[PDB]
Amino acid sequence: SLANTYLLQDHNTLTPYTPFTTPLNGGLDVVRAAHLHPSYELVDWKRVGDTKLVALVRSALVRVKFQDTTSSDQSNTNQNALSFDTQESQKALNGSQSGDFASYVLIFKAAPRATWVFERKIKLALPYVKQESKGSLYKTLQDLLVEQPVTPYTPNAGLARVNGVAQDTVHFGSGQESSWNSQRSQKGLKNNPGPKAVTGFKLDKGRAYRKLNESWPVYEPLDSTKEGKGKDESSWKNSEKTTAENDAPLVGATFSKYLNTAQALHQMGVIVPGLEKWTDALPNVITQLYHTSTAQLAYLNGQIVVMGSDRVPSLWYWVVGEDQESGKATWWAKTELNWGTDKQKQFVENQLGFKDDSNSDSKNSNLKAQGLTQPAYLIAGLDVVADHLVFAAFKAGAVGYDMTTDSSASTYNQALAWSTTAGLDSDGGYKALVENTAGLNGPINGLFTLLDTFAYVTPVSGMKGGSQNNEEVQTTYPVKSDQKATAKIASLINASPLNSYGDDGVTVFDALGLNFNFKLNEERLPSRTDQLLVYGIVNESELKSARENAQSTSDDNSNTKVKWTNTASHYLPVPYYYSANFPENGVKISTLESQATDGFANSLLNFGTGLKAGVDPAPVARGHKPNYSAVLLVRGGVVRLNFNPDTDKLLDSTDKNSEPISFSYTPFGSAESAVDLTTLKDVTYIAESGLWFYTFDNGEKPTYDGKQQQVKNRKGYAVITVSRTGIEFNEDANTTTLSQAPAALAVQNGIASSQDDLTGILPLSDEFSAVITKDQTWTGKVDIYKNTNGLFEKDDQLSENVK
Ligand SMILES: CC(=O)N[C@H]1[C@H]([C@H](O)[C@H](O)CO)O[C@@](O[C@H]2[C@@H](O)[C@@H](CO)O[C@@H](O[C@H]3[C@H](O)[C@@H](O)[C@H](O)O[C@@H]3CO)[C@@H]2O)(C(=O)O)C[C@@H]1O
Repeated sequence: SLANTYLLQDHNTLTPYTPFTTPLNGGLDVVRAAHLHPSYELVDWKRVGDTKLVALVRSALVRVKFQDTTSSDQSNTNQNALSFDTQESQKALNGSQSGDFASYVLIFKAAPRATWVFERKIKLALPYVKQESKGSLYKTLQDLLVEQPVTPYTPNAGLARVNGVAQDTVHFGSGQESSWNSQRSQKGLKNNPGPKAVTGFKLDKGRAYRKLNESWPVYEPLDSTKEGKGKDESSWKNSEKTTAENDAPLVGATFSKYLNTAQALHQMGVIVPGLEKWTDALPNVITQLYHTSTAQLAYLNGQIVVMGSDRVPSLWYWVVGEDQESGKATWWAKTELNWGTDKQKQFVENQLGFKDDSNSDSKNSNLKAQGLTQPAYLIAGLDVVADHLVFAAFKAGAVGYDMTTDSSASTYNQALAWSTTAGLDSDGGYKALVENTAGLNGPINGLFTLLDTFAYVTPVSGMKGGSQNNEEVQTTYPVKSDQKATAKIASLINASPLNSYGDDGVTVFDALGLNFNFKLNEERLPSRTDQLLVYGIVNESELKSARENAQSTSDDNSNTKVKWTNTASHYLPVPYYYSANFPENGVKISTLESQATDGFANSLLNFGTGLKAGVDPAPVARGHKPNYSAVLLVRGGVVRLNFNPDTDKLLDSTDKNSEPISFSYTPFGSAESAVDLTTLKDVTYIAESGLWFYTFDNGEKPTYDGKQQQVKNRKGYAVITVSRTGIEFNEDANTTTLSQAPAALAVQNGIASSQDDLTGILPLSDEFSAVITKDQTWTGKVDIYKNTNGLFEKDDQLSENVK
């Protein structure tokens, strides 16, 4: 309708367009309208109702700090260890000219014409954590290790971290490993067929792992097996920093040992000084986490949610009241989510670190010892529907590591992570497979050779062990029985959905989804830690609980969790055909080549981007509430998340063996596989047509690659139409329970170019859509496109008519 206006974004300016493909005025520069500093950048905005506009702004000059050790009581009050450092904010100002810089949620109100009047601003404060002089999350943060982010130029070998020591040498030792079977019963590994099963990966070499107050380096290794220092900050700081500088320099030099990804970091949410719109080192890891934890938002009946970036893991999220001026963040570490079953929740928790009633060490800082759940997630997106919030995220790999000073220790300088893929002898049906004991508490998977046919998963699992096939197949944490009280396992977090980075085919099969059973009814065996997708519907009362958790000043509720019961996990691997060696001795991570075109140099790690909810316009049954489902885009396919509208819960069936109806993955075609997932600038859903539109701006690609060469195909656009498929819930009268999950379908409709810069796209009608282009002076090249079922092509007559 002529009366309705479409809002298009250009940096900070929100220009309102008419269905005549013309602006109604210059637009609204949110930064200036909110009376904020020029360093502020607009990242996410949501049009609320008709008389409201909510936005998300973040300054690159923001500087955060975590105060660790050297303190006493008597004078120290209820102060937060996480606080804004104004000292470095005024120091970082030196860029061009001037004449806490915290993120803000902005509220606007509609005035006559296409104008907005500034109403109020809500401060997005740091999450609360009690300082020191089993209720202490502070210890975890004191000894926390976070990996440098994954760039679209990071190759497969860059993630490949050298395999650790087997659990037979951990519990027994070097020289007496041959007594595995004869003594595994009393050690807690009864019928365990995995002696040479790798416990994790070594941390002495590879991609840098930096603490909260330490900083991520711009240079990353091509092959983490040969080059890189990993956790060793002092080894980098003293000689390897200069090694990476001379070999990998910025444009202003062989590139054989390291890669310069400064441009790639900036185009993710990472603050890179000297490379901004308006050598040295990048800001604190805790500061980068804050700058990346403010990328997405949603508004519900007076509540504003804020979540992290889809490329950088977020350790917290905001839930702030409209009336509130401030509002501290809620941790994911204190947010208990339903993983589908009680066993599915266990797998991830029982890898976060070491926990036993024997240990009570100050250096035993791991989440499990501090009684905390999964702390990080790569938020694919969020949305609101039927007075309820809906989210989807790729669970970031949070594991443990040995902080021992004893170099002779087998687990010394290594992170503990094992393959959690269900055994080959596991019972059929989703529930029976996801609940399988295979690596619940410790390693079990690895290379098992059956005559001449090798298998990367355990052939003996559950309770089918022993002789009579009744004996339990035991599994336990890779820490020696007598070393349990003195154990100092801390917490480590990865920048990908992988728990394990160990250079082996077992971790390759978890990432690519190649673990199957030898049954005629071939079922794909699931990982319960690697390539995991979390999704769920959260209500206003569950949301309020997250706010109250953040607003708490330690006191008694320093351990208390946020209960989100309507959530579930799902094993979502990358396609195998995305990797060159498996097309449509063996191989490991480093030996895996990439043939991936979706704007990723790695054919190993998965990426979930741009989630959007939507109410199916289809006529519903006599009484029943209108059906709704949320859709997101992953590597190699479209995934639809279904929900029950009559109860505002996750859609579940009568039979537990049958795969969940709440989850559905539809793999997409050849044309849509050439689409870069990182270039997504907008996700629009049309209520009247029931179609999703994924608008990819080529300009969202960085300036230079890892080898500091100008990025090609930066000019252009590509659109993906996502439509519903299959039988829906309450499609007719007799439709009660569903056996097959209602899915979606991704197709590159026809709205695509590689020669023009995109201003945006206007959905004029169900039949016609417009394409506004940039580049030259003024900007306003309009192109009218027509469709049928979804096939798009430009109407030469109407395009020439507007122009
Ligand atoms: C993850 C892991 O470490 N798997 C092991 C497995 C498991 O230990 C086993 O499945 C359960 O205990 O054993 C593997 O060992 C076999 C392998 O070394 C082959 C090599 O040819 O030999 C087999 O032994 C045979 C062989 O004929 C002689 O060595 C022996 O005198 O008789 C045996 C037959 O009775 C080993 O069992 C396996 O691949 O199955 C090695 C894995 O690393």
